[PDB]
Amino acid sequence: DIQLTQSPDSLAVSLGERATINCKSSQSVLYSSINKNYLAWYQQKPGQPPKLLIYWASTRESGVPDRFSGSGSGTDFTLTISSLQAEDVAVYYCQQYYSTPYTFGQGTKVEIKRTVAAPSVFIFPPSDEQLKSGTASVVCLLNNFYPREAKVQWKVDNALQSGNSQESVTEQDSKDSTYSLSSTLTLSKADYEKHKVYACEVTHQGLSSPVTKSFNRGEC
Amino acid sequence: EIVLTQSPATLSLSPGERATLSCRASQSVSSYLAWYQQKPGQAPRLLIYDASNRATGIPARFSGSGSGTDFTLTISSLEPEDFAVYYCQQRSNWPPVTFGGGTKVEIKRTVAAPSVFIFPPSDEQLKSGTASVVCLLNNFYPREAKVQWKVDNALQSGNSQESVTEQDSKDSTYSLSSTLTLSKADYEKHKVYACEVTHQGLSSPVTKSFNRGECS
Amino acid sequence: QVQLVQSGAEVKKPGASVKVSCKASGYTFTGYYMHWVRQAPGQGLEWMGWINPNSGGTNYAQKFQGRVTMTRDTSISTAYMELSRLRSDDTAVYYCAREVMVRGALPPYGMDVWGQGTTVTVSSASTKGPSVFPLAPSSKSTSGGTAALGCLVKDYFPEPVTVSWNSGALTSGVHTFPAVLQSSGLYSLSSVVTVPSSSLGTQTYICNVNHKPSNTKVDKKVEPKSC
Amino acid sequence: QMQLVQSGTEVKKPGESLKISCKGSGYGFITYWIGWVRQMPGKGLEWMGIIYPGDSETRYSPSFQGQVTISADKSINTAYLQWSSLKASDTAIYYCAGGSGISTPMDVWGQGTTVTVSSASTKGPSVFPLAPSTAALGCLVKDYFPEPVTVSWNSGALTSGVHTFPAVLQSSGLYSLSSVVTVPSSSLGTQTYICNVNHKPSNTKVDKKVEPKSC
Amino acid sequence: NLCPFGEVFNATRFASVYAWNRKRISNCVADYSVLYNSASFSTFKCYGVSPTKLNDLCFTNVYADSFVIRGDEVRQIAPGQTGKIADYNYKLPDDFTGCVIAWNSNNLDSKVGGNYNYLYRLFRKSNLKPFERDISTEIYQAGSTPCNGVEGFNCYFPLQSYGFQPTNGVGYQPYRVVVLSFELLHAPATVCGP
Ligand SMILES: *[C@@H]1O[C@H](CO)[C@@H](O)[C@H](O)[C@H]1NC(C)=O
Repeated sequence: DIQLTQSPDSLAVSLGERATINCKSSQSVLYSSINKNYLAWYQQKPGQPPKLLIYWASTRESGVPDRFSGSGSGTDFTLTISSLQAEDVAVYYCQQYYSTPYTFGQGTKVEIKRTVAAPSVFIFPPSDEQLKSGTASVVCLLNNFYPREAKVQWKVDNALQSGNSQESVTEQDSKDSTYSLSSTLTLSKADYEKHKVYACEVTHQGLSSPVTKSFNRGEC
Repeated sequence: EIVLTQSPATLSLSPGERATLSCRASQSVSSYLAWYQQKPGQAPRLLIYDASNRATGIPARFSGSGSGTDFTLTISSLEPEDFAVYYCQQRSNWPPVTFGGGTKVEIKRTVAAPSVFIFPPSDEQLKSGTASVVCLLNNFYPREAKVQWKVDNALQSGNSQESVTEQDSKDSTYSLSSTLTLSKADYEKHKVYACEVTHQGLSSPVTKSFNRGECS
Repeated sequence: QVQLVQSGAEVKKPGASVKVSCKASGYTFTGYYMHWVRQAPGQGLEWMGWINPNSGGTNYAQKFQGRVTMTRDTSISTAYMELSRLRSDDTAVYYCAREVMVRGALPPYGMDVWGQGTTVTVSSASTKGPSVFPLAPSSKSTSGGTAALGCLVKDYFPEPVTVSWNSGALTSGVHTFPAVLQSSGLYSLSSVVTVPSSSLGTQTYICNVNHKPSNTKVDKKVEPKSC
Repeated sequence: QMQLVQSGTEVKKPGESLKISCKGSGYGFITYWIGWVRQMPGKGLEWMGIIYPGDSETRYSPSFQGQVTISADKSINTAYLQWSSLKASDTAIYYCAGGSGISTPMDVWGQGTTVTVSSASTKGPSVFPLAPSTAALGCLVKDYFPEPVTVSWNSGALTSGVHTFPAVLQSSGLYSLSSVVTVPSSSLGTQTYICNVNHKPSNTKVDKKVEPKSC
Repeated sequence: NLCPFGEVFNATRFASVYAWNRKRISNCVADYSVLYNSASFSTFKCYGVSPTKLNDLCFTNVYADSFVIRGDEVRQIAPGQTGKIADYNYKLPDDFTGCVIAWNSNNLDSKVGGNYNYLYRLFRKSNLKPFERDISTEIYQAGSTPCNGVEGFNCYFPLQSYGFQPTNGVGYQPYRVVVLSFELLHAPATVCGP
């Protein structure tokens, strides 16, 4: 089977700038019959099915903007987005259709790059309502930040927590191209009422030093 | 040579009856099965080719089918002209042409016992050194009949010949003649000459006898 | 339309050869195989071989490979079958039959047109007229009974003999049996007729036997027995 | 010119059979080979197999051969993807794609069929306040099955600054979610903030008012 | 100057598969829509090329091979297939680029009493090479004795006729097949779209 690999895995580039994605083939996909490379490029936006952008390595599908260009041959191929637009934020896949079984690249995520923005950090203790079901949910919210990479460390009486936290992230916002993130620490009420200080420590590029948001159980 | 098994040997049916004839074809990589009809004194005539297709000028009552090695010729309703002999033929590589043994389709009718007569040798043949004793079975059905010659109560073997006519135009019966031939000396060495007939229409075998020298 | 006409009957000796012709008309001669098929008296059909009239090539049956020769004259559209070293069991009717040729494939349409056949009799016997003997009606009579009488036509060659009764004026109840071949090589036949016992005194019954190959004509009156 | 339409969302139990469909419409469908692509949550595309509906010539990838069955009813221009006994690992989106010929690209795609195989049964969410004390407030929509859940604010009258996070599959086999909004802290005393949550599979509609908590 | 695809698809008479016909198409403009937007076809299998895009392409030559087979053998007209048709009559290469179009022709190529004019090769000494045509009519020698040009023991007619009857099942009915191959040589392209 023909193996495809893409590079990079993630790509952040500013509005109107250039984006490059490389597809490597473990085997030649060139048919010397008609002298064509049987390689295609697809784009998939969130919640959308994939969409065919380029076929035969370099031929644009009808209705695809010229700013998408396919190049290469043999085992080395390249998709170039000259002048990245907001519409083009998506995951891109190379695929070979030289021979069945068809195979895909692992996909390359392409997002808008913007200036550094530190997050707004908020912390939410578990409601008494939820407490009366037998579980405590502590929430940490990071609002409107960039880049997406950040660290969120939960600490309970200055003890670091592990394997008891879930992270969720929004897509790049339409307007300001920022992200927001929620980290939820879930535990039994029995093991929530055992400690006092609950703290969420956020490390981000936009902060000169990590921001800690905390609250004490039993106190407001 | 190889002969295709046709079944049955004889089909006795009434006019207007349905006729079903079977031919077992030999094993072949590829072959074509045909059916032919033959009337007395005439060449065979193609009825069916490739097991299922009527030849040119063949009436709609003739049809054919084939499954595996078993092929069937069907006549939906027998006409008077349909009573004849029928041969399956197989066209192949080895042998290039093979014929079946033939199925005779005869007219079935009510059983009729034969009228049995015996004729001693004439004086004019005895004046020539040979004796011919004739036994006539007249107007019988069905065709199966056993005729046995007895000289002084001794069953004869290998000295008689049989002749049968075709089914009669009018009453659809058969007639048979069995002729026993001996030297004049052997004729004169014996007394009792008997023709013994076994037929389905006879409750018991009928014997017609004469002594040498007797008038009738 | 399509027609196959064969040559006339032949009588040969048990060492000679026979050559039967078969003239084709109404179609393109070179398009169809010409097969030969023979039928012995009272027997079935046996394939002898085929000839390609276009190329002249032949394919002979196993039984006759070595003493059968099939030829053709395309200019007159005639096929020929020669059988050599004849035996008495070669006596039979011989038919030509056409079968369409398909280059490289088995023909599907069968043998759709046959010739009328050619009787070939192989025997060491020579032409001989028959002896006619009476089969006299029984001298014992009942008032309603039926009597049988006839003529034994013995020791003739070759076939056929024609038998009539009262110069063709007596047909009802007449049975002329098929000839049988005797061990001597000569043919024998019997013709019988059933009549009223009553009629024996008043009606003359005469069998008319004709054997044209020997020019033998015998009108024998079969009489009631003088007891 | 050619369009593929797939059957609707499926929520099944482990061990159950399933058969999803993809119907073609438009000119030139006679030339189209229909393939099946799997995309597990947050992962890439996996080509499962392909079928030509005209003669049901079927090709599988070695990783899905014998695990699924791809077939087709050409009388209704439909291709089928079926399992005899579902596993939890089968939970994913399944796309039908079309290409006019073998060794051709997939130029036509279906909208996708979401399949969820889980031990869990239908259950409606518990909605809890994330109370403020600019400030942030929100609603924690916990312990529901299956997806999806719709969350609005003031019945669609409040949209600016709202972030509804994607559901996470919790320990419990039930999903949980949060919807937050940034507000002026002036708001808190007099303005009313209502998260409207709808979980249609359970027929649940919970509208909750989030206010600052009293001590 | 449209390409004469009508005279190929709408030909009154088709060839036997053993003697499959070939029409070379050159120096012509083609409208492949009329083919892939038709509703008259039962099979339309393309390999390495999209018919929906054939009007955007150019080619040195297009070869149109046409013949008649029975329905259950249409599957054999494809790269990598085996069987009597693929081994002995019409063989496609592995790198085949083109389309295989077939439609039921029972109303044209079957008749009462059987149509025996369509033949296929039953025996051969070896498998055909890609696009090889064999019109040999020599008796096939399956044993040790030469056949001397006649059928007999271990010697068979090479060709076999189709028994096309209107009552045949659909898998045994006649199907007309057209195979389009697209040829790109290092040369000017003369078959193009509108
Ligand atoms: C064959 O004839 C039909 C009807 O006359 C026509 O619609 C079709 O376009 C023709 N085929 C080609 C290839 O021109």
